Amino acid sequence: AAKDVKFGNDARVKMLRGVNVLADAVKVTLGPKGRNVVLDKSFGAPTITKDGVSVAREIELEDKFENMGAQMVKEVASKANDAAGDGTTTATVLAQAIITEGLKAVAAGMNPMDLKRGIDKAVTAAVEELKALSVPCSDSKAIAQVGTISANSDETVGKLIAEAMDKVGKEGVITVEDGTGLQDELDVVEGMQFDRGYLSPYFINKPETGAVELESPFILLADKKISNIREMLPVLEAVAKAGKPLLIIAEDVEGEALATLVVNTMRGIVKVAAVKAPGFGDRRKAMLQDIATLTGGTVISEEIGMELEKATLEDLGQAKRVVINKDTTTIIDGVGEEAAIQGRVAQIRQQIEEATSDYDREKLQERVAKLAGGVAVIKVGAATEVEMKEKKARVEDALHATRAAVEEGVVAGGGVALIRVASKLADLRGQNEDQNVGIKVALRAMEAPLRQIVLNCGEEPSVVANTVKGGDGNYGYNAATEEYGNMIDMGILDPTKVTRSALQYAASVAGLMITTECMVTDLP
Amino acid sequence: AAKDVKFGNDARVKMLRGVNVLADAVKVTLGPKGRNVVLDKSFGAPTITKDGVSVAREIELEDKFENMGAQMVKEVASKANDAAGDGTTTATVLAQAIITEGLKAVAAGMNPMDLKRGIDKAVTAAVEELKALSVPCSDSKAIAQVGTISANSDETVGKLIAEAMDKVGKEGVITVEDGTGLQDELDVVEGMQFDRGYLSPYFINKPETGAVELESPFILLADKKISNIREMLPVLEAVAKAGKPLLIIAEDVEGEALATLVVNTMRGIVKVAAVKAPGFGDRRKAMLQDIATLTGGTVISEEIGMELEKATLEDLGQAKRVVINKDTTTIIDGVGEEAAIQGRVAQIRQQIEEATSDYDREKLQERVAKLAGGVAVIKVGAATEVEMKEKKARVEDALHATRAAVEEGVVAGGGVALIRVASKLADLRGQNEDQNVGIKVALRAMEAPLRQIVLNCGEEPSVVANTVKGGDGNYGYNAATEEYGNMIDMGILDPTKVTRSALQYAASVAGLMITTECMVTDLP
Amino acid sequence: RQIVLNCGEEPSVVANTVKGGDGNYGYNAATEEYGNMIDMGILDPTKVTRSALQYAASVAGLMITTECMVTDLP
Ligand SMILES: Nc1ncnc2c1ncn2[C@@H]1O[C@H](COP(=O)(O)OP(=O)(O)O)[C@@H](O)[C@H]1O
Ligand SMILES: Nc1ncnc2c1ncn2[C@@H]1O[C@H](COP(=O)(O)OP(=O)(O)O)[C@@H](O)[C@H]1O
Ligand SMILES: [Mg+2]
Ligand SMILES: [Mg+2]
Repeated sequence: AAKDVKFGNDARVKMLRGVNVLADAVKVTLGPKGRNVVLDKSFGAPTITKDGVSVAREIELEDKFENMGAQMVKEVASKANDAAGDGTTTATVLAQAIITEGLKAVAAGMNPMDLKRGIDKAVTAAVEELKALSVPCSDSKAIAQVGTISANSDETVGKLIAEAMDKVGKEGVITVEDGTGLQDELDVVEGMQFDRGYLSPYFINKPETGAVELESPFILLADKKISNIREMLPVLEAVAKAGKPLLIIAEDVEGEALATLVVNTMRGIVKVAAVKAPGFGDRRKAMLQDIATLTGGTVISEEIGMELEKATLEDLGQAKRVVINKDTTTIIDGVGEEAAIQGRVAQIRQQIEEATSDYDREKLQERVAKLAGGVAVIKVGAATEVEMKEKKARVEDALHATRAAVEEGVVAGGGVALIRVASKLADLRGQNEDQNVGIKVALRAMEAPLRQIVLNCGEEPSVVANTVKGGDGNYGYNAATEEYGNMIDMGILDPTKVTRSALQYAASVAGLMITTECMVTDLP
Repeated sequence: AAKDVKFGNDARVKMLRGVNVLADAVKVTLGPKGRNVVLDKSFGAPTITKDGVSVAREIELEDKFENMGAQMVKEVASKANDAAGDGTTTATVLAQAIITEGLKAVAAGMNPMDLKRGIDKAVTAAVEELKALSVPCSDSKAIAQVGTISANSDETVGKLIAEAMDKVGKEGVITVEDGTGLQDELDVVEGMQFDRGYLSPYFINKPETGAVELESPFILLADKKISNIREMLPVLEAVAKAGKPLLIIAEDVEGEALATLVVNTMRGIVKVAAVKAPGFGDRRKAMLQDIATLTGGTVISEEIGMELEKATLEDLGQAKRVVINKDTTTIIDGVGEEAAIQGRVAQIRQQIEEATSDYDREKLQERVAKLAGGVAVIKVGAATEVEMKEKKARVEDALHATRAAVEEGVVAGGGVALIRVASKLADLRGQNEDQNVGIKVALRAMEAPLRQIVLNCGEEPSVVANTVKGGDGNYGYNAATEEYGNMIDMGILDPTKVTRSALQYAASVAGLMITTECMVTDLP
Repeated sequence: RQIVLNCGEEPSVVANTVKGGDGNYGYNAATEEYGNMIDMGILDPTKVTRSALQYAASVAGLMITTECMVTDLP
């Protein structure tokens, strides 16, 4: 359509005004004395949020030129959100500081590209320093402290995650779900569980548990449909003659087959449970091989050329116990050899390192976890749904932070870590004066998260900043108790991944915005 | 679209204005001197309501920022409505009081999050105190008193429910329906009744009752269709030879089968009634097993491998009498063993405790009630439909209150109970001054339901509040007779569930609203 | 109630206490205290109170029974 072009300072002023609008909404949610932002949803009740990425996504400014600036800073919150779950507000606050100070240098006549080169040079140097200050976190105490800080000082959320990471293991996956009651709960399942029910209720040999339990069973894994008992016969003769209970895995079971199985179980000839294969296509086939590796069995398929009629009792895996519900199937403790399990785990794990789809990478993480370790779900307890949504976001942020803390270690929280790295990098210079100004613009911006937390508390940011900078190592301000002290001892610990990610993403988006000469946008 | 962002006090003032608009409409309907609210319906006549949840749902404020506040307080009325049917006005009145007082503390410079932590601490402590003051209600007198208070001082509604709960039993379900006439009626059915009619009118052996009655019959339960008499023959020979009347249950009956049955009954060979199975799918199958457990019979199905042709007279259950209409089927007094009935009831009852769908939980409640106890329907009598709708809402509220009263006991009504708990909790303090202010904001809000009932009466709320607080135990004001006295003796009793639910839901929604810093909403 | 409202206290509680009290018991807004008003020194002439009530009622009566008002056009 018709395009209106604005040039020079006029474009930059409108661009900054939009950045300032989005940043101001995100800024109010920083630190513990930070307040919530309410986002109207067109259908349903308004959502009260303290997560910056949610606030940033919703805000679209009406003015065309101003909106373009707001959309560009929305990228830092989203990118930080994706790479490491928390750090979305710190990233936006750092980005706003670099743009505001950088625009002043452009007004002073500094070459914008030279400033961008200096800001990148300072950003790279700070990342190396943050790696040096990083201290590895593996102890439960540190995991609980990072969880509590990520959940806005919620100790219960921190300890629940520390306990869960305890039981599930490094391979194990922890998940967040809406809770049944006011109280938070943690459910951990070890062994092979998957979300498929009993085919008929007639198999129920524990009607007081509402379920089927089978003691030391053989397990049969079949490709395609079980069309008839006519395929099944020699295996049925063999298993019955041996005497053990049995679990039938197949992609479906036909009426003749299911009805005959019910007649045999009911009248006592063979003790048999029948369940459906999990998911669809290639991942169903893959998970069936993983189930076979766990049981120490063979997958019967047409591709390998295995008739169901030519299977024997050597070709069935085994487990210590199996338990099955109307929704869920679970297997306790395989006969599969541990070395074979680890070879198959190593295969699956190597494909995680190749996983372009993050959504499917999670599904690969579940397959490793079911084979080795356990999957836990955290019930999020709230009186009302509005409280449930904010409750879950805090729990999710804590799980994301705890995972990053194990991966890259921990550094002092409260923005003390960035104040420390800027102090170390003071002499870092650049080829030209404009690069030197760019290095300083980035160094001054690093103080902005600390100042904003203190401003949200109601303390004057300048006085606290100077005291913290004067102090050395982990000396910092506890915003909650409004007292100075050692941050790591006080328990204000934040991951080195979230701190580094926020700096890198903020610098990237900010450097491009300072260089902008003209803005082209559709006519109002 | 374009979003307008308001920050700080400007956002909170607009947010409070919306809360005040919704609350004011709900407030007029509190207590016995409370007046009705009329809600225009776009098609049909306007609805006159005294239930707050209905008024809250309809109100949507035109101003975008104000509407967001109104939508958020609509949650407390709806949530209280769902968990326990009554208490929707008390919840909204408490929520408005906490928000108005809490916003003043935020204006005084109190940390909003610290206030929320204190309000939650006071809310938890009060709930424990309300459990202590709770006195269990099981006597008919108390059940009638809670029913009368819930129906806005309607004694007839209270006694009808006391009598109904009497006959149906704890397992029994009481239901509310539009009444045939000006007078309210109560119909209680014991035994196995279900809503399916006679297949043909030719079976009518009582044409002066318009119906079929069969004395000491065998009952046959079949899966699928009865296709032919060719399946039926050996059972028909056996039953006729034995000589007893018979009731045929199946999912359908084909023309050849139905016509042959009519020929046999008409000409006197066998006395047989035929009826269709209730509902569809799995719950039809489940209810057919429950019917078999009651009759002391066997369900004939393909899954168990039971041919209709291979059934015998040992495989049929029996009842003392059966009676059937054009709409409804009812069975009087089974031959099924009581211990087997209780085992099957225990199975069904255990699945109630697992029931995620509340709608289907009610359907599980009916199945327990048909097997043990009875289902009653209360006819709601009114001259006009407008009066019918308000009449039924009061009857429904009384049934919800009576159910809660048996479950969690009763405490003094009129808001005297909350005044009492606040007085006990006066010393409860918090870690910081802001938490202490938050505890007091909640303690002062607890007086608001008592004050609003008195204000609706036209009495000045302040004077009565002070007299009630000065009095001890159940000393309280009877708003109707405008006289002070013992509330439990006066008969103003309300459930401990409804009182506790109103406090918990109000505190949850209110605490989040006080913390709001900014509001983002679509441009007008 | 207006004397009490202007001083920032609750009109209803003070009005009830004075109403319940006997004779000159009343609330001195200045000292924020209730006492015998004659002793406390808050004395007003009888004519002042009688005249106020009589004149106020007269305007109220004319007010209630006014059936027309004629004014010049804006
Ligand atoms: N009690 C505290 N005292 C000082 N700093 C804190 C405290 N709690 C959290 N912080 C720090 O404030 C920041 C938390 O910001 P937050 O509100 O969680 O959003 P985001 O991390 O996305 O910026 C982190 O740097 C954290 O270490
Ligand atoms: N005659 C009465 N005297 C004093 N309090 C009463 C009387 N009747 C009902 N109440 C109390 O007023 C409240 C009833 O409010 P209601 O109009 O039924 O709507 P809701 O319960 O949803 O707030 C209860 O606390 C009840 O105990
Ligand atoms: Mg965070
Ligand atoms: Mg009510």
